[PDB]
Amino acid sequence: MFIVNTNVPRASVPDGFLSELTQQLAQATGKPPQYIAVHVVPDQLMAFGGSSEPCALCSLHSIGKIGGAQNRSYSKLLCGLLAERLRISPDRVYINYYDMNAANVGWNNSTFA
Amino acid sequence: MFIVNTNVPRASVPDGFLSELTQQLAQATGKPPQYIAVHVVPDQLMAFGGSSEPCALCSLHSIGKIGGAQNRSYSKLLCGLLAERLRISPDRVYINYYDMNAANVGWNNSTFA
Amino acid sequence: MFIVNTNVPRASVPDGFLSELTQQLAQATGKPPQYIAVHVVPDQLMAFGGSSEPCALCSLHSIGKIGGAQNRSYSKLLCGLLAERLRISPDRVYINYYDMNAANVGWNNSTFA
Repeated sequence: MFIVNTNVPRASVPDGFLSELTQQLAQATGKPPQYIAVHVVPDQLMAFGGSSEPCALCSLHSIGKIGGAQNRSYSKLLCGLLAERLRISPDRVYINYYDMNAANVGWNNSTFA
Repeated sequence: MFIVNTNVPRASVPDGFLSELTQQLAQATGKPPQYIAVHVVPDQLMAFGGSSEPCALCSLHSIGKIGGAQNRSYSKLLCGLLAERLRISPDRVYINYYDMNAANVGWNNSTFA
Repeated sequence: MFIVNTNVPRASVPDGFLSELTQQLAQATGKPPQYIAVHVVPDQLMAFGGSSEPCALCSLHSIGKIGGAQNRSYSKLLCGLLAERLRISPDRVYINYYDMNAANVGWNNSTFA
């Protein structure tokens, strides 16, 4: 599950963006794309280092596939995509990574445990 | 605290939905309804498995009352409600469960510790 | 990173609020304001304890600077601000505090590790 909150306006989010995220996250995490969920929230009231220049606050939740090297690799990918598609500088992006226990993720009337 | 983000439109969220979630969560968690917070965010730009068919990304935070069996039960309850009231398929819902330490939840100028 | 979700309408958020939050959080956390991110989301569909008087659901993520006494101090400051500026009663504010590992925070194409 990847969520991006940004002050970039909705009209600046290119068509195809959610599919591009889905695809690249599936490749990066090694997870099947059927399990990948993405959520983009434009037009937000936000600031980064006191400034309202384009920025993004993001989260990536996964059951495993979270760790030092893997998170570095995710950040390079995701900042790269935010720069190329939303014109957000990578140094105005935070991404919180969460390694979820399977018992703590609900789906399809039960959990993954 | 229960949060639902969904691509279902605002008009499709029935009047009374926040009160129903409040009541059912109070019953499920055993907590008084005065402590239950609910937040529904419709009209979102999101996808699940690459698809923009109705879906939901949710979170349930609680000080205790989180665990393997309890979270299975919550997921049956909450996917049931999202299916009945918002017409979302349970297999397009993720719920992240968070067992919060009392010291890490702020309220009324202090924390719950 | 501080996020506030509230039912208070956008027109009730005073000019300067994101700067005030940035400033006061820099002071409270001891971190330079260049590293502080803030995000205010008004006009939400939310209830707290069964009712829809002004309320807020918030999160504060930090690499360290999270703990029992510190979090009590943050709650005093942030509930104070939300009361003074948004007219939200402190007993209708929840703030979830997250102590993030540096390896689990992405920024500038890498992590903080």
